[PDB]
Amino acid sequence: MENFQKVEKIGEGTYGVVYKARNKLTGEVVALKKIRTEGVPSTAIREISLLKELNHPNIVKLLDVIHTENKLYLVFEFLHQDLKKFMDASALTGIPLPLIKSYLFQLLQGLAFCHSHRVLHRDLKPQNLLINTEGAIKLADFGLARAFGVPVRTYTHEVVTLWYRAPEILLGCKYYSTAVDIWSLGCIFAEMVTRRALFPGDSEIDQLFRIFRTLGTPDEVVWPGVTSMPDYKPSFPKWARQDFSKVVPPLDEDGRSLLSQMLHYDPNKRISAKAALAHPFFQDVTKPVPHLRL
Ligand SMILES: NCCCNc1cc(NCc2cccnc2)c(C(N)=O)cc1[N+](=O)[O-]
Repeated sequence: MENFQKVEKIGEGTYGVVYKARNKLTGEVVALKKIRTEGVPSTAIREISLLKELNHPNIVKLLDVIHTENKLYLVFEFLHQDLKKFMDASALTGIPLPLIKSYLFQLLQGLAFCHSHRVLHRDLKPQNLLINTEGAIKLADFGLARAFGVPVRTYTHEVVTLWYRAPEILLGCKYYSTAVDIWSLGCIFAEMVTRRALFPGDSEIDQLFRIFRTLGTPDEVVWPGVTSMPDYKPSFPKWARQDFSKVVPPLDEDGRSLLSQMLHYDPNKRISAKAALAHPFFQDVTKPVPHLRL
C-alpha cells in the first residue's frame, strides 16, 4: 500500500476483502476495506464521503474514503472483536444480562443518532457490531447499503444471511424505513438472550415463514396494507402467534415488552430507537466490563 502495511486479513465483507492495516506514517492501526466492479459510481463516492461526518461513540468511525487508481478503499477505526464471535465465545454461560442490556442500550443510542441524521443501516447483524475491552459496542457499516445500492454478494460467492431481515423487506417493499434497523436489533437482542438465532432462515421464503410461525401470519388487522405488498401471496399458510414467554425465555417482562415493540409487523408501529431508550427495561442499565480474550 502507498501508506499502509497489511497486518492480516480480517475477513471478506459483503463489499470486499478487509485487512487490519497500519498507517506507516501515523502508526495508526485501522480496518481497510477494499470495495468491489468496473466503473465506481461518482454518486456512491459522494454519498460515502458524507458518512465521514457521521461521528458518534457507538458508530465505527469512517476515517477515510480513498479513491485512487479507480479503486475504492474505506478506512475504518479498528476494534478487536465482533459480537458474533463474542456470542460464540459466551455460548456456554451466556452473556450476562447487565452486559446484554448495556450493549442494547448503546446500540439504540447509535441507531437514534444515525436515524436522526437520516442514515439507515439496512443490514445489521452480529458480525457488524464491534466491541472493545472498555465495554463499548459500535455499529459498523451504517449507510453503505444505500450508498452502494443493492448488496447481492460479497465478491467471492458468499451466501447472504437473511436472519435479521425485517418482514417488509422480505415481502418486497422497495422503500426502507428506520424500522428495518429496529427489527434487526430486536432479532439480535433475542439471540443474545437465548443463545440461538431467533429466525435462522435458509432462504427468503424459509425466513419469512419462520417469522410467521413465531409471530403469526400477518393480516390487515395487525399490519394494514400487508396483503398489498409486492411479494405477499394469499396462499401463505396462516399460523397462530406464539407467546413471547416461549420465544425468549427466561427474559423478564420488561425485556419481553421491549422486544415485542421492536418486532411489531407494521414498520409504523415498531418502536423507534429514541422511544426504546426510554423503555422501563433500561431503568437499571449500567456499563459492565466484558471478559474479552484477544
Ligand atoms: N466476517 C465478518 C467479520 C467482521 N469484520 C470486521 C471486523 C472488524 N473488527 C473486529 C475483528 C477484528 C479482527 C478479527 N476479527 C474481528 C472490523 C473493524 N472495523 O475493526 C471491520 C470488519 N469488517 O470490515 O467487516
